[PDB]
Amino acid sequence: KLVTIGSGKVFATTGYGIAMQKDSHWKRAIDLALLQLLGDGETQKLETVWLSGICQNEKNEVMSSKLDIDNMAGVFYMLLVAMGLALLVFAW
Amino acid sequence: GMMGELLSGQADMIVAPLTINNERAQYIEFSKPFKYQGLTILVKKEIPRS
Amino acid sequence: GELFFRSGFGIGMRKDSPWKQNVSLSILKSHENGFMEDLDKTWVRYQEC
Amino acid sequence: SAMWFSWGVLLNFSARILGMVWAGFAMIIVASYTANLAAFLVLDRPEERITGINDPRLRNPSDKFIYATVKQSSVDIYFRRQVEL
Ligand SMILES: *[C@@H]1O[C@H](CO)[C@@H](O[C@@H]2O[C@H](CO)[C@@H](O)[C@H](O)[C@H]2NC(C)=O)[C@H](O)[C@H]1NC(C)=O
Repeated sequence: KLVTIGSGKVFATTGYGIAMQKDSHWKRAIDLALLQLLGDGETQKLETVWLSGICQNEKNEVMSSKLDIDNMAGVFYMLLVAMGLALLVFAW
Repeated sequence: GMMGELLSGQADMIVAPLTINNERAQYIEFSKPFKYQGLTILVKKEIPRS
Repeated sequence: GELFFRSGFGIGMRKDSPWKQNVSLSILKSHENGFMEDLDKTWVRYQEC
Repeated sequence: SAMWFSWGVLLNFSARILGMVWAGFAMIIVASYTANLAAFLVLDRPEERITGINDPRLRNPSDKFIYATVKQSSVDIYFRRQVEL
């Protein structure tokens, strides 16, 4: 019963990073290793293991909250048309 | 291509939809990504139409 | 609607260069405000159907 | 008189026209209710339990899902040895 507005489609779209001290010599190796991991699909395996909720996004079609605006609008349209016809008969 | 032209000194910056990956990063340095997107498949709507 | 090997478009440069840090910072700043969103609206999100 | 006809319109000068348009309304509302219930009894189907061992519920224990095996068996050894389980 919780959903996000669309999916993060008009926002800052940044990413999580590994903070390091400025001018650190670990930066080159760490970035290269992270890029290798992302390209090899190990990161995708980690997302599968950890960042996976109930089934999938669970579209589930209409879980509840039935909408029938067309039906009630047509209902009122027919009732008004009938009453107008009765008024027209009264006119004659 | 663009990688060869940049590495040979013919250019000083590649302003283009250049994908960041480990193969290229070993020789050049990328900036922080200005776009986030993946690979996908393009097809058509039905054989001719619905 | 499928996606695989999610990656990013960045700006390539040579090895250690004076423009690297400021290019990265300018891209991050443009992401923080709506400039990249404006570019997406102008060039990518303008569709005809 | 025509009062019972009204009740029966669903099944059986301008008063007849009004009765006809009302019968049309009755048919459209019955069809609407039929379509609503048909979509109702089709869409509701709790598969919940996924057949997989890769189901996230099994990997993440919770109060609403209780699962176990026989103590001191081969399954116990199998789940003990693998560090990712
Ligand atoms: C990158 O941006 C920084 C912004 O801080 C520039 O550093 C300043 O450069 C101006 C040049 O006129 C100097 O007057 C300032 O004293 C500098 N400040 C600091 C804190 O360094 C830097 O020059 C830029 N680099 C390039 C290559 O454009």
